[PDB]
Amino acid sequence: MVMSYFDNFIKANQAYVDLHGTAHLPLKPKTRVAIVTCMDSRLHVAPALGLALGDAHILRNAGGRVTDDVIRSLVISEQQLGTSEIVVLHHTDCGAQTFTNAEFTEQLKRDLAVDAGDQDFLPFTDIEESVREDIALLKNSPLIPEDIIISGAIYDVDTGRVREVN
Amino acid sequence: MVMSYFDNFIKANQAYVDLHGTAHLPLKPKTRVAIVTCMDSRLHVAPALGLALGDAHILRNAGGRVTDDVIRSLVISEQQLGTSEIVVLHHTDCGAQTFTNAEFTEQLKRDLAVDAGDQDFLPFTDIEESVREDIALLKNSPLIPEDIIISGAIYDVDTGRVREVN
Ligand SMILES: [Mg+2]
Ligand SMILES: [Mg+2]
Ligand SMILES: [Zn+2]
Ligand SMILES: [Zn+2]
Repeated sequence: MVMSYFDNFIKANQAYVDLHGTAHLPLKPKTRVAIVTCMDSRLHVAPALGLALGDAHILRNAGGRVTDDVIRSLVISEQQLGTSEIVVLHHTDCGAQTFTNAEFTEQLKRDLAVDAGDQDFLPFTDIEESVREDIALLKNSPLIPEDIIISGAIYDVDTGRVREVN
Repeated sequence: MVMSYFDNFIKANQAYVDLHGTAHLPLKPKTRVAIVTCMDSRLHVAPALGLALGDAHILRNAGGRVTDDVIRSLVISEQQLGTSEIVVLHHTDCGAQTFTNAEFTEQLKRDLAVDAGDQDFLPFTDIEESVREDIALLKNSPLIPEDIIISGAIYDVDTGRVREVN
């Protein structure tokens, strides 16, 4: 077997263990916030938002889109883990703006021999509108209560800035 | 006073803008890895694994479980954005250990007056078995090519340590 970047991460983790020492924080996030954002490698959510360890739940998927898994995860965050505020954070230069479902599902048929023509990969073109659509999906879900403040924002991957949309 | 904790994140972000400066990184992660892990507020993935900005996609949900949205997001990460390695990272003291689906269904009747008895919240008991179950869901998906490198691991929230699971 050939080593990969996982082995690099295991080695690098030793330094973090030495800094972290032995210290327990509560399962319930201190700020009562859950953030929904993209997986993008150029977004490190804690320094961008000023999070201390234990401050907020961080949910991440392709595009920061609201899905059944995001709602599942938020109902656990809120009803089991005490959170009561949501931030939907999309970002500039997102991979979701680089394909359409039709073009991507043709590519998958060619490359993987799978027909995913009926599956929605959740692309978008207008970042602000994508944030407003995902906030509406949360507000229309009966699993997300009404006394939950939901904010929308955009992270600029070139500058580090977070700016409100919703 | 501010209206929500989001407003404190916006204020804290000004120091991060000053540090970040203006700098573009590629969409394709430098290490070609996607990490799948839990939303837990006590896991800051970049310092734990030594990631620089731009190094790895980070997918997070409740428990770090493989779902339809995780596969959607990994197919985008791999087939559109060039990753070729996955790390499945669960952790100690996870909220997914604190309920069974029947117990959480009863809690949601109390908390929301909604009946979610048909929905699978994906809890687990044994943490290594939960990593192995998630890796087998990836290996059995025709949407994740057989040549993708997959490893499993557990993060100890009290010590900072990541250890490999086989
Ligand atoms: Mg517009
Ligand atoms: Mg993260
Ligand atoms: Zn993105
Ligand atoms: Zn967890």
